[PDB]
Amino acid sequence: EGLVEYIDAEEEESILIAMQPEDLEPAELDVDPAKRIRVSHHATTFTHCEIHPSMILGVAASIIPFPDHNQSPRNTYQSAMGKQAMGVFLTN
Amino acid sequence: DGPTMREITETIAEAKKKVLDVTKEAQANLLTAKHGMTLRESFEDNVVRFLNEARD
Amino acid sequence: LPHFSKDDYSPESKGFVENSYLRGLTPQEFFFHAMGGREGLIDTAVKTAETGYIQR
Amino acid sequence: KGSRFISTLQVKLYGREGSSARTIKATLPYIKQDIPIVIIFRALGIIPDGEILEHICYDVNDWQMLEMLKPCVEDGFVIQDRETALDFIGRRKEKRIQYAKDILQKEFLPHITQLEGFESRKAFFLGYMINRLLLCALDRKDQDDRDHFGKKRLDLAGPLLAQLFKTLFKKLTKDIFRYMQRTVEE
Amino acid sequence: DESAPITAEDSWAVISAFFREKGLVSQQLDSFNQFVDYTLQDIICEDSTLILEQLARKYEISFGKIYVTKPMVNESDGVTHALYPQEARLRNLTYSSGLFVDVKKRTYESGKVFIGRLPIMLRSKNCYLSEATESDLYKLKECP
Amino acid sequence: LEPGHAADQEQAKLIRSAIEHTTLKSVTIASEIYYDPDPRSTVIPEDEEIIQLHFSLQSPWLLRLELDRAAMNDKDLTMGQVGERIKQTFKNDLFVIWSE
Amino acid sequence: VHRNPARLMETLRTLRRKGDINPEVSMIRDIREKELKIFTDAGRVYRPL
Amino acid sequence: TTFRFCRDCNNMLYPREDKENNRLLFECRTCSYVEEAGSPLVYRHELITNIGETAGVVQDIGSDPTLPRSDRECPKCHSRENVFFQSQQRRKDTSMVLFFVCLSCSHIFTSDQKNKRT
DNA sequence: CATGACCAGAGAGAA
DNA sequence: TTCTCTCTGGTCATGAGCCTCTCGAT
RNA sequence: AUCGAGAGG
Ligand SMILES: [Zn+2]
Ligand SMILES: [Zn+2]
Repeated sequence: EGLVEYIDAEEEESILIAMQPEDLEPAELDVDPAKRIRVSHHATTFTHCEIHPSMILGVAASIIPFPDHNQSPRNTYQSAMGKQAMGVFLTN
Repeated sequence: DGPTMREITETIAEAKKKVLDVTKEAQANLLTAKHGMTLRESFEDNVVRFLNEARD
Repeated sequence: LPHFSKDDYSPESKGFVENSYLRGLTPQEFFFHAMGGREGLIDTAVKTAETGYIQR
Repeated sequence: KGSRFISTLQVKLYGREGSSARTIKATLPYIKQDIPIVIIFRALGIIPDGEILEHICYDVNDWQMLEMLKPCVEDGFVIQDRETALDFIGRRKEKRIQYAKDILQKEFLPHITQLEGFESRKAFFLGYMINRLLLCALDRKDQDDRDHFGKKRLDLAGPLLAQLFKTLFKKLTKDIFRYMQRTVEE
Repeated sequence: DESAPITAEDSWAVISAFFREKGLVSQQLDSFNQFVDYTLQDIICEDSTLILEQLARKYEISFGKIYVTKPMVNESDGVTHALYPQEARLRNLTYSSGLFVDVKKRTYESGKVFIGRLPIMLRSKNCYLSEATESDLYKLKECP
Repeated sequence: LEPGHAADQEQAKLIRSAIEHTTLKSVTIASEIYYDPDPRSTVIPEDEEIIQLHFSLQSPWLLRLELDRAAMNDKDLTMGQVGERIKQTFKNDLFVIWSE
Repeated sequence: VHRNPARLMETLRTLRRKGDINPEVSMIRDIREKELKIFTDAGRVYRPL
Repeated sequence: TTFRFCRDCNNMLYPREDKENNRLLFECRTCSYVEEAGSPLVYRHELITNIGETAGVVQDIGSDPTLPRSDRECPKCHSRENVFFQSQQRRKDTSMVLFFVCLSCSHIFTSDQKNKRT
C-alpha cells in the first residue's frame, strides 16, 4: 500500500529522513530541565521518517539498557561479552 | 542542581551563537586571511576552539 | 547523516554532543559518538602491536 | 550472468599537476602499452575530433575541459582512420587488426555487452569515464570515497553456494566429457 | 480519527509487523531460497551441453530442468528415507537433499539423473521445518 | 632571531618574507596567449595605459599574465620585483613590460 | 538519455510502491548532475522507512 | 576561450599567422580549409578559477529535498523561496560563500559582500 | 597490508 | 666517443604484543 | 601433527 519503503545507502543520498513523526508537527519555552536537549530540525522538506532510531543497533547492543547514557566503547564491550553470558540457549 | 544546569546550558547556547556568528561572517567573505592557512581552516579552528571552550 | 540538509557546518550537524551522559545522547549524537569511539578502539588495537614490535 | 571474471579498465591522466603535455591514455586487457584515448575512439569508429570531444564533453561552453583535451587530440593526430587505429596494437598483420577488433568487444567494457556492433555504447561510456576523470582533475568533483557503503556488496549464502556450485558442476561436466571420449565405441 | 497521524509509540506496532513477517535471519533464508529456485537452474543451463564428433556423427548431451528433493539419507544396507534435523545432528549426518536433472542426448541430423546432494539451510523452503507447527516442532525435538 | 632583534615583529616578518619560498604560480590568476602583432597599439583596451607609458627609447605573439591583489599583499611583492625576476630568468630572450 | 526526468521518476516510484517494480530495486535521481541510477543488483544492504 | 572545428572534417583548427597582413587565421590540417579568427585569444589558463562554482543549476533544483532553504528575498523578484549551497568547487581554498537560487525566477544571488560579480 | 631499497635502464654532464 | 653520474618504477620483501585458552577438519 | 576459526587480558 506504499506506506513504507526499502532504502539502500546509495538511495538514501537523495532523501531527507525525520527522526520521529513529531518532527512533522507544526510549531508557533516551558520545558522539562531533566530531559535531554534536542535541536529543532530546522528542516521541512521531509520525504521519509525513521521507523524508530533504536533500530540502528544490532541484536547484541539491543540488550544494553540505556546505551544512550554510556560512553560508546562500553557498549562495544558489552556487545562482545553478552555473547559469553550463560543462559538457556535452546529449550531443547 | 537546576541553577548550575541552567548556567551550563546557557553556556552551551552562547557557544552555539558564537559559532553562528563566525559562520555568517565567513559566508559574507568577511574573514581575515591570516598568514599560513586557508579561510576554511581558520573557520574550522575557530569553531572547534569555541566548542571545546564551551565543554570545558 | 540523511537527517540533515546539505552544506550544514553546524555544531550538532558535525558531531557536538551538547548533552551529558546523565541527560542522554540523541540518536545523531549517539551515532557520532560511536564514530569517535570506534576510532579509539582501532587506535588501541594497532598501537598495541606497533609498540610491541618497537619494544622488541 | 556467466563466467564472473572481472576485467579492470584504467583511464590514466598522465602528467603532474604543474606539468604540461598532459595526456590521457587507457589500459586495455591484452595489450602491453596504454594506448591514447582518441586511438581507442577511432578504433570504435568515431573518427572526427569534434565527435570524440562531443562524446567526452557534454557542454560546448566548457573551454577548460576542451583545453585539457587538446593534448589528446594532438596525441592521436597521427591516426586518422578506423583501420589504422585498430592496427596500433602490441602483438608479437591483418591478424593484428582482427585481434584488436576482437578485444574491443570481448575484453573492453565487458559489462556493457560482449556482442559485436555496439561500439557506440562503449565509446560513449569511455567518454563518460574520461569526463568524470577530468571533472576530478579540474577540482570540480571530489575524489571518489571507496568506503561508501552503497558501493559495497554483501555476498550471502546464496551467492557463495552459487560460486562454489558453478566450479564443481563444470568439473563434473568435464568428467562427463572425458568419460564420453574414453567410450568411443562402447 | 482513522486518518489521524501516528505517534512515536505507534512505531512499535509497525516494528512488530516487520518481524512477524520476517523473523531475525531473513537475509540467510532469502539468499538461500533465491539460490535454490532460480540460480541453481541458471548454472545448470550455463554452457551445459557437450558435443563429441566422429567421422559420419555428432553426439550431444544437454541438461534441462533441475529438481531438488526434500532432505533424505541413504542408509548403507538400507532404504533411503526422510532425514529430519535432530536425527542429522545426533547421527553426524549431512542434512542435504538430492539434485536430479532432465538430461537428453541428441544425435546428428534418459529421464531424471542423480548428480549429487546439496546441503539445505534449515527453515528454507526445502526444509521440513519451514511449514512446521509449534506442536510439530516439539514432536520433532526442535526448539521453537 | 639575531641576538637583540627579538621582540620587534617587523624584523621577524621581514625574515618570514625573505625565507618562505615563492613561485610565480603563487601569485598568478590566469595566463593568456594573445595575437597582438603591432607592439605600439594593443588590441586589449585595458593594456593601452601600459603600452602608452612605454614611450622611452620581436614576436607578434603575446603572453599576458594577470596577478592576484591579495596574494601580492600576503607577500611584500612588487610588480617590479616580479618583472625583474622574469627578465633575469630569460636574459633578453624575451621582452617584458608590466602594469603598475 | 531522458528529458523530463521528474515525470519518469514519479512514475517509477509509484510503480515500486504499487509493487509493479520489485521493492528491493533502488532508484536514485541525482538532480544537480543530471543522472538517474537504477540498481537491480544482488547484495546491497537496505532498510525500511 | 572558444574553440572551432573545420566545417567539412569536424576536426579542430590550428592557428596560423598571415605574416603579410599580420592576420590571425585558423587552419584545418586534414584538408585545406581556413578561416578568419574571431578573437585574438588562443590560450587561457586559469589558476584561480571560478568555473563550476554554480555547477548543478537546473530548473529541477527546487525539488531537491536535500538542499536547504533560506529566508532571504530575491534581489530580482523578492520571492523568499530559494535554495542555497556552498561553492561546488572542490578546491580546498574556496570561499565559504553561499549561492542562492530563487525558486520563482531561477535567479542566482550570493551572500558575498566583498564582491558583486555576474 | 604498505613502506621502501636495488638495479637497469636511459638521458646527461665534462675532457 | 667514455666515463662517471645521477637517479627513479617494477619488483620482492619484510616483519607485524605477549602469552593464554578452547574448538574443529584434514 | 597441520591448516584454520573464535575468544581472553
Ligand atoms: Zn577540415
Ligand atoms: Zn527570484
